[PDB]
Parts: sequence; structure tokens; C-alpha cells
Amino acid sequence: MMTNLMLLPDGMRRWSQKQGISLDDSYAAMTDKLVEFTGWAREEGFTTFYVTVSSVANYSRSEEQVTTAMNAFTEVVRRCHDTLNFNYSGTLEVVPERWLTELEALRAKSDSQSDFTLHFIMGMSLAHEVIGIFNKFNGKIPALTEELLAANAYVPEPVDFLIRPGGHVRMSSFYPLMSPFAEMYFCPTLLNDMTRADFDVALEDLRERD
Amino acid sequence: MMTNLMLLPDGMRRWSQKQGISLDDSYAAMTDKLVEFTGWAREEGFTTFYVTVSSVANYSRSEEQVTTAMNAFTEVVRRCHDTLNFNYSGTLEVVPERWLTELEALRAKSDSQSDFTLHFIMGMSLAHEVIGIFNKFNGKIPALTEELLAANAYVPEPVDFLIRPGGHVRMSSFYPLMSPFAEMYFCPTLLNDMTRADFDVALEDLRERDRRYGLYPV
Ligand SMILES: [Mg+2]
Ligand SMILES: [Mg+2]
Repeated sequence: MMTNLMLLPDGMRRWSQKQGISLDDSYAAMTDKLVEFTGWAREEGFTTFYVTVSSVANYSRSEEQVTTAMNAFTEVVRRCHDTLNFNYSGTLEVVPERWLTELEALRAKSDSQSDFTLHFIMGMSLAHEVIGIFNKFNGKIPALTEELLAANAYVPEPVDFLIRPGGHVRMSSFYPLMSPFAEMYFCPTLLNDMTRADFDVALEDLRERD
Repeated sequence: MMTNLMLLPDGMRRWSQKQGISLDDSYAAMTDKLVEFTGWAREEGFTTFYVTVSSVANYSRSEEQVTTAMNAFTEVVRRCHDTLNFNYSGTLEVVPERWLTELEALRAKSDSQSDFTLHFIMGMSLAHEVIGIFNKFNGKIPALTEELLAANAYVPEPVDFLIRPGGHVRMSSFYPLMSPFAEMYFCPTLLNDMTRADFDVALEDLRERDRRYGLYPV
């Protein structure tokens, strides 16, 4: 029975400024924090933990900025893939090949028998998502159905809860297409400053709406 | 630089409970409030004021509830259409045809030369929107382009700012397809309790935000 959580990581540049460290070191703190967060989500019973790694727009950051971020996200998977199920999706054509190749090999040997999945979405953008689905089925089916759309969306199931730390109240190209009933939670805390208590009080807020 | 604004109306049933009045009278207050809000948005220089009238799910309400709501939204347009440009879009097949006929007549009588547009989206639901676009172009084009998608989405441009009163921190069926970087503002105030000051401080919050569009500052 799916119960799933989506995180929109944010605040690494601001944290690097706050701490007086490089962007690389802030993204290293992000890797550590996302491993923590993945374990919190698993402990809390979520069946999939979705992490929005990147938008299409993000890949127009500088080459160094893209490498910093993509390496830091991939390092989460290097550390976790042997003890959870790893999957990924998105507008893969904008993801630099080096990261796609590495993430695919990690996916291929990840722990497929795990009841818990870490799922990365890369290159998020509703317009690119819809264009890809259209082009796959164009002329090949009589009509698009809700089932076929759900089976081809980047996020493969409805998202129950979405958390965005870092102070910005916006989706920034990360909205999950097939989640009309998702509950959203925003907080100012930068991702790298989030504690388990911060996560727990976010879940109190999210769970106490229903 | 030009900006637009979208409002997600919410809170009519709770307001009827709070005020001790019928749902119909709460929707009458909503009509009054939306006429106010439309004027505030125009005064603030927004090019278009978008109102998310309904989701597809809304049309599973009772027939009386649907008529009450659709009449109350249409009354907004009856009152203001003569001095602005009115347009509408959405999953129109789920809207009872009476309202489509009246709204089309009001659009025809509205001021197409106006520098301000009131735009209603009805039957919002991204799955239905996408399915409608697919079925329109299926087998008729070699590939879907961003340009064609933008020209056929319910909301005809990216939305800069959207406001959701009523306390729910969620987008329901109302997230605008072609707005990756819309700023969202939520507040607990029920729509029918919102004052001009409430609107003004929402705009302070929205306008102060640093919009980055997925990039870092240069
Ligand atoms: Mg950021
Ligand atoms: Mg409501």
C-alpha cells in the first residue's frame, strides 16, 4: 500500500554562504543530509521516497554547478543502493551521460527485494514530460487514457506528501503531474539545517490535515 | 515588466457555517468578493486575473451545489464584463451547457480592446487537460512542440503569482501546466473574509521574492 513522500531539496548555495564553505562542501553536506532523510522516510513507513534531483532549467546552470550537484546526488545512491531499491525517471536526454551511465549501473544492482524505494526524478518539467508522452503514443492509440498517462508519467504513482525546505513557496518545475491530492509543506529551514525533529513536525502538520 | 495573477477561491462552505447563513448566501458573498478582487487586481497593474472556477471533481457535487456555484461565478462576469476583456477555458465538456452558453455570450459582449482580462478556468485537472491535448493532435502532427502545447493549455501563458486563501496548503487540481516557476502564496483567511489589506500584504510577500528560474544569480 503506497504511502509516499517527495522532497524538493533546496538551499545549498545559501548554506555555503552561511557556513563560509565552498559549493562543493555544501553539496557534500547535502549528500549526508539526504542519506539521513532517506533513512527517516524509511523509518516513518513511506514506501517510496521521491527526490526531485533536477529540473530542465537546472541544467543551464554552469558546467561546474551541474557537476557539483549531480555528483552529490549520485553519491547518495552510491552509499544507499545496496540496501534499498533504487529507481529513476525524467527527461533523461538533458542529463549528462556520465551521470546517467553511473546511475543506471547503480539502479541495475540495487536491492530489488527491498520494500523501500529511493526514486530520483531528473530533468523535471511538465511541458517536456507531456511532449514525451505525446510523442510515444502519437498515432498509435485511439485516445490517451488516464491509465496510460499514469503509467508513463515521471512520478509513477500519486504523491501523498511533498516537502520543500529552503523558504521558497513554489514548485520550480518539480510539480508531480499525477498528484491532484498531494498535500504540500513548506518551511524556511535550509535543507542542510533540517533536523529529524524538523522532519517530524512537518509530518505532524501533513498527517493532521486528514 | 508585465505580471499576471491567479486566485484559487476556497472556503464557501466554512464561511456559511461561520456566518450562520445558507450556502447560497455564502456564494453571494463570494460573487461580491470576486468583483472586488478583480478590481484590486486591475488597480495593481496585472494584465490578466485568472480565477480557477472549478475542478473536474467539483462536478460530482449535487446538481443543486453545481448550479449554485456556477451561477455565483457567472454573476461576477454579468457585473463586470462590460469594461474588461473576458475569456474562459478548461475541460468544458463537464460544464453544464447552460453556463457555457451564457459565458460565451458574456465574452462576446465584453470589451476585447481592454488592457485588462478576467479569465475563468473551469474543470481544471491536469490529467484531463493532457488527455484533451493528446486527443486533439493524435495522428495529425509529427510531434508535439512546446509552442503547440503552450497554445493549447488551459492557462494561455505562465502565471507569475497565485493566491490560495482558505488554509489548505495544496494545489488540488489547479496547478497551471505551463507555469514551472509560479510563486504560490497561501493564507488561512477564508476568501469571503479577505480585505484589500490582506490582498496587499499577499502582494508584498509575492513581489519581494527573488525569482531565479532554476539558475544561480550572476
Ligand atoms: Mg535553490
Ligand atoms: Mg474547499
